[PDB]
Amino acid sequence: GPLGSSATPREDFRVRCTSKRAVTEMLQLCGRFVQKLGDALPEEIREPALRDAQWTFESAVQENISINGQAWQEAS
Amino acid sequence: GITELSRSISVDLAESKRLGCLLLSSFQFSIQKLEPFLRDTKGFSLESFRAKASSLSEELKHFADGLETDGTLQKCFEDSNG
Repeated sequence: GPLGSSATPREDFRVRCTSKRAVTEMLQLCGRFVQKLGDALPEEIREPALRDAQWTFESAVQENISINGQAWQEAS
Repeated sequence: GITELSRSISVDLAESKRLGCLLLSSFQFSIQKLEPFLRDTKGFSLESFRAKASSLSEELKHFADGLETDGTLQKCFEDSNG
């Protein structure tokens, strides 16, 4: 109880995850909702806009989590 | 920059709940970067795009609740591996 020093308040606000594969599978499931946007998109830009939206979606999640305290691109 | 998303999610919430929130914020984030590039061509009004996008945001929030109770989100925080 009294032994040891106390931890300093939280400074890394990224979601602390452990499994890179499990996050990837979660993103695959949620990717269906990005695809449903194609209905409201015009055929002129639909395909590149959906690729862009999907990649923006996955990037925002990946850059806001840590994999065992490490960044996404540097973990396994 | 882009790390504002997780900085804006309360740390008083369980980390699995924060991941569910992050899923929705990221979805809304990708919506907002795409919207300025949409114009009112015939058959595709920006009004109808916002209706579809906000409808999907609420379905995603329900979907994430389901992932929170069926263990799928929890798998992101488990390890029994090398």
